Amino acid sequence: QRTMSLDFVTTNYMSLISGMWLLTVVPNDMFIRESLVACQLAIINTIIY
Amino acid sequence: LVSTEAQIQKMSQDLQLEALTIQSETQFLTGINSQAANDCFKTLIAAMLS
Repeated sequence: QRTMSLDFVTTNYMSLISGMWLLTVVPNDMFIRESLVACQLAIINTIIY
Repeated sequence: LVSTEAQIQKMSQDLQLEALTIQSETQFLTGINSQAANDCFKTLIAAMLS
């Protein structure tokens, strides 16, 4: 039950598509909130909107 | 400021500048650095107050 943290680069569109596989497998109440939001927002403004 | 080597690298992929042809997108990156922002922010505020 160590809370993880996401360390990524926004110029890499493959680490954002591979970030769609963590959030659909690992529960979102485990990542810290300041790194869960800044990765969920990067998928929103780039891939899906 | 936003780190200039981490911003101009994201900027140079969205332009997709080709290394061979003379195009009007290689001039989109001339003269952007940390010093030109601190001298345009001053000359906008200081001209309005005078």
